[PDB]
Amino acid sequence: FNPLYVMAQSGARGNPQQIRQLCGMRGLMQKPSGETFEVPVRSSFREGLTVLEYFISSHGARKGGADTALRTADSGYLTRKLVDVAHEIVVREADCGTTNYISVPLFQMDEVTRTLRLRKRSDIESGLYGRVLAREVEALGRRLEEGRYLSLEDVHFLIKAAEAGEVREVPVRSPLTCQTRYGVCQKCYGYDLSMARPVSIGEAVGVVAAESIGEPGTQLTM
Amino acid sequence: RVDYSGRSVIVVGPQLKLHQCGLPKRMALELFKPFLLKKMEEKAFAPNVKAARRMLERQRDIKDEVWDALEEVIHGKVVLLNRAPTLHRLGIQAFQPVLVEGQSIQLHPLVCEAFNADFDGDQMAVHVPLSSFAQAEARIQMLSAHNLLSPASGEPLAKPSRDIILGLYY
Amino acid sequence: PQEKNSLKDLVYQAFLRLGMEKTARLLDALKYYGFTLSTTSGITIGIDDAVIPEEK
Amino acid sequence: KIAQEPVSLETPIGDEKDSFYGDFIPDENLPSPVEAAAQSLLSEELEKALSKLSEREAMVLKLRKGLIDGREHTLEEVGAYFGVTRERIRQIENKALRKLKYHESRTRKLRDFLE
Amino acid sequence: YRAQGVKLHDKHIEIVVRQMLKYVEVTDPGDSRLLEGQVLEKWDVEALNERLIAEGKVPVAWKPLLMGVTKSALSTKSWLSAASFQNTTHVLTEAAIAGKKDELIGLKENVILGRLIPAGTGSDFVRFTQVVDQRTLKAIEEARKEAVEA
Amino acid sequence: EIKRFGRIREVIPLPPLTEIQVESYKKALQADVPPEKRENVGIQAAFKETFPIEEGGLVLDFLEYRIGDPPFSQDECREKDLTYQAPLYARLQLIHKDTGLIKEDEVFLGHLPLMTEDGSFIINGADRVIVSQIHRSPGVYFTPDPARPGRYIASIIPLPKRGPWIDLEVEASGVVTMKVNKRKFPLVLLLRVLGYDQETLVRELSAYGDLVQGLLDEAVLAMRPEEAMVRLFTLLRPGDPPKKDKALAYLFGLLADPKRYDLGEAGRYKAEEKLGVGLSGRTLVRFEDGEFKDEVFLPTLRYLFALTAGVPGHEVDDIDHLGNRRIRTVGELMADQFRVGLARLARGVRERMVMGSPDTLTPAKLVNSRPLEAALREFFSRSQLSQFKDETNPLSSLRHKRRISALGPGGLTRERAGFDVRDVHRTHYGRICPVETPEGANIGLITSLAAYARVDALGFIRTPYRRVKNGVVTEEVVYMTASEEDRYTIAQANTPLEGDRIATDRVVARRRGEPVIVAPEEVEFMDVSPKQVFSLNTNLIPFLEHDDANRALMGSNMQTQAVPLIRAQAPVVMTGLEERVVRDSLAALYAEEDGEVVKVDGTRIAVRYEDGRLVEHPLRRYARSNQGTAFDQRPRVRVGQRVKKGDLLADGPASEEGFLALGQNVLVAIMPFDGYNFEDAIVISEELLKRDFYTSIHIERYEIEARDTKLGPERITRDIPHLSEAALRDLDEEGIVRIGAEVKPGDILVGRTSFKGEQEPSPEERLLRSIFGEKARDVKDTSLRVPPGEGGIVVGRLRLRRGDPGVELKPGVREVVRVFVAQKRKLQVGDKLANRHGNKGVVAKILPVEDMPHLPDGTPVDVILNPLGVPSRMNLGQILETHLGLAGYFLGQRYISPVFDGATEPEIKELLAEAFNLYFGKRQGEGFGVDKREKEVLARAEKLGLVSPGKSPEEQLKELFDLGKVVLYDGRTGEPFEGPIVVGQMFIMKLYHMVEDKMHARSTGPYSLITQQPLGGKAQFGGQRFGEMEVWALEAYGAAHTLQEMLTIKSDDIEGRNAAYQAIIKGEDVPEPSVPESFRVLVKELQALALDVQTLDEKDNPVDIFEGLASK
Amino acid sequence: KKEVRKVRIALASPEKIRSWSYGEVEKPETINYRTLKPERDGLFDERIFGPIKDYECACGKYKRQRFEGKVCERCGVEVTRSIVRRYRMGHIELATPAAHIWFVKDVPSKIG
Amino acid sequence: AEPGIDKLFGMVDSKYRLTVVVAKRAQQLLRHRFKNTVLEPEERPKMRTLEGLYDDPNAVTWAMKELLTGRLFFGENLVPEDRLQKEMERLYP
Ligand SMILES: [Mg+2]
Ligand SMILES: [Zn+2]
Ligand SMILES: [Zn+2]
Repeated sequence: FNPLYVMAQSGARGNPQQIRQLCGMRGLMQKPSGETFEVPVRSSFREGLTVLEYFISSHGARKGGADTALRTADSGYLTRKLVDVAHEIVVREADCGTTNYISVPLFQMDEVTRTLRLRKRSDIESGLYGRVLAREVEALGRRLEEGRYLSLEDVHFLIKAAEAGEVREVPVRSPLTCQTRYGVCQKCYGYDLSMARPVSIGEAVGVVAAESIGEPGTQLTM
Repeated sequence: RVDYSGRSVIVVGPQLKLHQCGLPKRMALELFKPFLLKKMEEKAFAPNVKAARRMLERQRDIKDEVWDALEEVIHGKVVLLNRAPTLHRLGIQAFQPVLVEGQSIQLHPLVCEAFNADFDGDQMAVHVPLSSFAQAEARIQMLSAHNLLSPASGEPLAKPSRDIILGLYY
Repeated sequence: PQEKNSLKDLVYQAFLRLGMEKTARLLDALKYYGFTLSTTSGITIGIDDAVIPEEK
Repeated sequence: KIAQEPVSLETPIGDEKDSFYGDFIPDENLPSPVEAAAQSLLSEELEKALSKLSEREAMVLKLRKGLIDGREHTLEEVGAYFGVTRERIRQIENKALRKLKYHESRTRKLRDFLE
Repeated sequence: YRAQGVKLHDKHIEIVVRQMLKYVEVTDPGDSRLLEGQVLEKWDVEALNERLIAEGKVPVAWKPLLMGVTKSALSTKSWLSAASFQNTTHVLTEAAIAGKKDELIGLKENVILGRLIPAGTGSDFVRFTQVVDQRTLKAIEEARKEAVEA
Repeated sequence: EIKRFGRIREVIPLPPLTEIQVESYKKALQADVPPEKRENVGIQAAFKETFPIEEGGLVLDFLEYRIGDPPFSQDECREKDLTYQAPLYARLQLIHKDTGLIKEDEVFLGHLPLMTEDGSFIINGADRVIVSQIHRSPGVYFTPDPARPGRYIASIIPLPKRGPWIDLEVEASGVVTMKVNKRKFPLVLLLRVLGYDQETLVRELSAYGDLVQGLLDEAVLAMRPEEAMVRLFTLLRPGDPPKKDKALAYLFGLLADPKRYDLGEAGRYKAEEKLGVGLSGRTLVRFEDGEFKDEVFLPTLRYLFALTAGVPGHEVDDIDHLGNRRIRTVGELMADQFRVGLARLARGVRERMVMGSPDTLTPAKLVNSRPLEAALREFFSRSQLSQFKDETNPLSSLRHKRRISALGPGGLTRERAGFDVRDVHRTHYGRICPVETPEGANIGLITSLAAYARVDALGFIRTPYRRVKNGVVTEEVVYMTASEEDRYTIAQANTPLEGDRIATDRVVARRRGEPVIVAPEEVEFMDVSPKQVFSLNTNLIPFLEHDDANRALMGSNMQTQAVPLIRAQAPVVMTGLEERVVRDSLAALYAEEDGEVVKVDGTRIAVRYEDGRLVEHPLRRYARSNQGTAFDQRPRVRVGQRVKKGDLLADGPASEEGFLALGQNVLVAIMPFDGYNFEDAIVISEELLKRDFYTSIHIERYEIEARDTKLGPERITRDIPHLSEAALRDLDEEGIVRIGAEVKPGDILVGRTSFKGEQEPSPEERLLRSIFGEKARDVKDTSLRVPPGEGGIVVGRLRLRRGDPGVELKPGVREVVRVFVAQKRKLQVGDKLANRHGNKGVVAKILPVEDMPHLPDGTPVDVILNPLGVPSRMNLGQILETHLGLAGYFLGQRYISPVFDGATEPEIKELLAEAFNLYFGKRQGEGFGVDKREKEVLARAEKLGLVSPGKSPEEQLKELFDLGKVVLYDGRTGEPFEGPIVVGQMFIMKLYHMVEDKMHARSTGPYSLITQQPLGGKAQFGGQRFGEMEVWALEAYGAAHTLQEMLTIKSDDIEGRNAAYQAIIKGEDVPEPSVPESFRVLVKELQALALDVQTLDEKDNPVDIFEGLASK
Repeated sequence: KKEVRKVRIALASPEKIRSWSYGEVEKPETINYRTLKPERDGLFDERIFGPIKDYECACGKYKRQRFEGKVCERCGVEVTRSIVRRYRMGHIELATPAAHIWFVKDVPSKIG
Repeated sequence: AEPGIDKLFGMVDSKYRLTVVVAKRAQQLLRHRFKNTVLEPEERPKMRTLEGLYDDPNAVTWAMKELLTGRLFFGENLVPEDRLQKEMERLYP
């Protein structure tokens, strides 16, 4: 029932490393050259840090800060670029009339780790959710229809079937294969992720895409 | 840069609902001024538009009449709230004028995560759509209450946060 | 016990099944209740609330 | 005072790279929406406050004001157009003025625009 | 993105990528007016080849040309788009030299123009939608039968 | 009662904190120093380097220079809006070589600004400060090639404007090339006139083998000095024909010239002690007997080629090392620009000689003021290093003065700064504060000087270290530079001492910033105090050891933004540096000698000193600052008590009894409250507004200018044509507002009438004019009316009219009228509050005293901060401040807890135990037991195990109390909070940002002339900028008409916004716009580029957006 | 009157430039040092670019909306809105022809 | 908020169609001063005011409830535009 642990577990506030710095050792530090220091900082914040520890940790710290700032700049950069390239992409036709598609694999392969492994659920959702089935799918004694919009439940079912090993590939209509002129069309695109239903015509998905990729642009350090 | 616009530092909205924000009184008076001129034209007190405008400009005589009239033009209409930097489309969301004392704009706690807003002195902007067409666009597809799931992810954006999680977990 | 992921799947399931308005209501309800209960809990942070393992 | 030079409109303001000197200059040459609306309401309200007069005196007034061709028709000109003497025109306009004094003393619609 | 812990759907990235490789380099122009190595859009050469097959002529062979998002957007049909982006001088020069006509298909050129944006409610699909009520509908419903009698 | 903690006792006091600016500008002036005995450095260095000049057969010369007395004092210059400056008179003797004519004659120079006692100047009636600059020290250095991984490139370099950069780089042919001013040429070709040939370059030169042959070119070695002089003059300066004398003069001015090329004295010394050689002057080469002789190039090529061989003793220099970096202080900069202007003046003199009458000319006719005047004017007004002083509080100006910037002219800029100059080097330790720095694109660039850090004559920052001999510490404190520190091994200030000598066998030490555990036998030095490792603001954070670096940074930066309060109080727990902060800030009045107070009142504190003299100290009361924060001095002394020397008389805005008072001490409860504290928002008890806590005074000043326009003269008068009686009330005589009058937004501060441009009234207009019969009169009303959102009371009154003494007003302008307006600002919803630990916040709704989480004695808390802000930002210092604040509130004493020598957990716990004994003891002394609700909370705390089971409620409440947590009752219910909640005294700060200033909205205002866009900012009554990203947002939504209104009607479209405002006024729906009107500007601009812009139609036909306008 | 669905950009011939031109600016002044009126042939000249005041000519002979489009006989100022000074373009006839620096300096130089 | 928004979404394929519909309907209502309404006195969206409970002046809301009823017909090329507006003014002064 401790406040720190509770805020951590519930997802209210704080991460294991912050709690690590607030309870256990603050860890090992990195000198400006980039090679890690030979001696640790021992005591946590609540124990208090000696002058030296604080100094080295300040090297690392300000390094981090400069990183974040330059990174917001570059985020604005990339965002504007993407917006400029994808702006013309808009839902126009309900059906562009193409038989072309892409097959999304449910299994990746860790190299030198040999055996094919089932892709983590979030990735599979990231490629399958909202998608329209290119062609018929047969798994687990049930069938999935042509031109069906896959819901979350449908994706989880396809995962269950992938574990069941009847499907290693998911045929799906994609913007990539879409024949729509100066943009993409409905079924080739998918659900409108905000409303969890088939995308409304006239939706400009290029700008939406550009922003969608753009916002995360400020969170990449590690 | 645009006419019919403003900005202020932000304050949490705990009593307020999702489709609402706390748009302050003075800011609203200046923002909606033409509408207020017409509503003062219809509702007695001054003969015409000019009398209303001259009334409002000199001598801040503001009286319950003009405030209730302000809430007469306000009702049902929504305004757009903006937080810089604008990354998502969710960086701009529709909310309602609610006349409140104090110079700070009140914002809903759930949509903060969408604007990437904390109150350290962060500031937000207010724009008012004029035409009934634009108003329709604002209340229908641009409304905060109507936008929940993240268009980027497909997982719901407007979300319980901090204290809320703490209590439900609790 | 309810937490971020659980509450999230709750909200999404509610959106997918019930509807938009019902979910807005649900959200604000969880807001009011969550806040009031957070107040009632009296959850606070002292210096000894960051307890050290004796093994350190 | 003559010797001094003009200032470059592009002269930087503050340490900011986003601002010039010239774009801080307002336009007084161009009527503001409030001003156009003000002139509109003035012309309209004056038009309605004019209509309660006799036809002739109103016509005379708007001949004097420039409400017709924009120019200013004196005395004799008005007398020449309506076929009467100029003095009569004078008395006519004075009378008009005072009648407007009454009705405006009532409605208070035109009591503004007094700046 | 997944390494960082940020989850986003593949659709967006796919759209951007399709915009990246959208260009083609011409090899053996065949019977067309094209020249070797001339760069143009996918759908354009596709259509041209369709018509050429229908016309009983030799189609145009080509190769997939993928470029960075910057140059991809820089090579776009709309000159206002490329002008507003960056490298304004080069664009404008090539543009005016060729005397290219912007058809205002994209949204941001219309944004420059201050014209109703081709997307959203301004989409040509939903913007011509008409709205009537029963009584007015019946009035104008009589309007059609009184025209033939006059 | 005030309690001190920690065992570390600083043997040396903090040196004067304003000393960098004051002393540096002192050395560059030498005012009291006689013109005879002066130091030849700074301004006199400029004089001696610009003189004598000879070029008929005139010979000038200098003699002395004289500082004038200021024509106006500080205050006068400030309220006249004139730079504070004094005339500088150079005494300069003119001679004739051939004639023998001596006309000595004094002369003028210009006006030189004087630095005040605080260390800031005044330019144009505005207090400004010149920040210290950081660049790399002069000398020569060696770094590995960016292009070639296998070798080391060489670099030679002097002071800026003192001559060009030099690079010795081996190109990969095997041949060598030199680069100065962007160009290429072999070294031998330069060895040239320096008296070297094939043999002299192969003689010693090879310990090498392979490295000798890449140097030699026989074609160049064949030709001898003046020929290859012509050659290098042909290469390096292609513009003029390759003359021999031109080559001689030019390349003499490039290198051998002591004036034109000045290599730093520090660079002279360092380069002399690096290459293993010695140097006569500061010049790269010497011009002697008509031939050039080598100084620099030979030993630096020696060291270059040696290091590249791999021979021991030679190594690559560290670029970011502070031993290779120096500080430009204010005096050196001022003298630099001074000598530039002096050079321009030299050229003026040189132009004026060759005309007129070369026989008789006084130096008065030969010399002009403007070159130096405009040079200094340009440096003080324009230059980036010169910026607006921070007057928000005393500590603001103090830190602003101690600030070190890498930016500015001669330095670096935002773009070329990577992780190189932004990072923290090993040697930043006792010199540059590792934490304090802006949280912006400027991180790592602009930093602050450390507390004990000092800048010597050579510009090298040095820091105090106590020498220790065989475990025994010496009272001798040595100031050591970066390299000097690098040589020795230094212990730590917290190392255990047993009465002046070392105790432990394992001592914490360092060799060149590398932590090492080592014995007392080999330690030659020790830190004076941990305080020297941080800046001033950082040193004001108690328990800094428990706070993360980021939030510490934020803490200091926010301490800078501090606004003074009326009741403002010094923190309960302090680090002890606050006193010296208020002292060296010079915002407080002290006793200069021993004496007695003979009077007080709020104007003059008079003291009769022991020396017999009666000296009164005038008190500044409510003086407007730069940011508007009031500067006030409240005397604390009784009449008739004898003061010591240096003793306090009157406080400052930010001072309490000689202690720094930034914010106030309030009672904080850490807990969630109804989601009002959500996201670091701050609930506040309304009680603060009752006690006038966090109430600040802000004076804003407005000015107005009566001119003579060609139309007619402007005039300040009470008479205004259409003005009603009631609006003219406080205007008493000349049309100026009286003193002590409340001014509402829209009210007239001062009246003014300017003749309108003569034009007709419109037909309708003149119809109106006739109807009311009110004479259309002449002049129109220009009067100054206080801007919206602003208002207050009138204190100050100033009128400067021309034709009157003491004031010279610019041409065309009759009189300027200026009014001080002071405002009383209580804490409002939306205002900003923060602590010393870097916890930001906005005021989110205030709460009535009725419902508050209170104590069993009925004492309500003053804030209710949110705990959720704590674990992410990782600042635990505020927690400790809250605990000690609780103990301090109860036992009624304050604390001093220095940085890194602090109070500890057991100490604080003990104080909590004592305070609890007093508190609960007083509870039972008043005849009360333990409340039932408390038994409930104690029970549920026992189940979760916050208290030991089996112990009585007294002992459990005791165990809970020292934890900082007490029982709290909800003022709304009366029921206790389920869990215990930490409460106590926290030091919290009202900052600069307020809703009062930052709330603005606009409907229809002024528009720009070029394009019809509305103006920016609040001051201009501007509209909000809608960015491209926001356009992308609207497009993403798919709102077409919203985006349309944004792009047309509501922004710049003339007919659109007009017809729209018309429609809303008449109650319609706004029409569809047409032309954005900025787009038409775009079209015609494109046409100005001779590009035909055709706007076509559905069928490829011209559509003219200019309607009957440009058609022709 | 008609919709604008298309915008093109091309090279403006000298003839087109002269067609746009309401006159040549001969004299390199701006305004008189005192009267602050546009100089005779100067850059700000009303005789070509149009009047500073709506419908009011320079001399002040034709004063009203009544007269429209008629050139005044002294100043040569067209009676019309004062807004035309934003649109109407002038020109400078060059003695010896010169090149537009764009088609020269552009990365793939066009004339080159 | 705007109740029935889910059903409103269900009424049309693309949302922007709905937005266009509500916009134009609110336009008609503002034009004719709420006399072209298909609503009934009980269904009229009443704004609460101390002076009295009046008709909500907001046309958007009116259009929302109006389309929520279903008495409204919408579509492309439904009726000639000219005759539409013509008799639209013919019915209501
Ligand atoms: Mg913030
Ligand atoms: Zn498709
Ligand atoms: Zn004329």
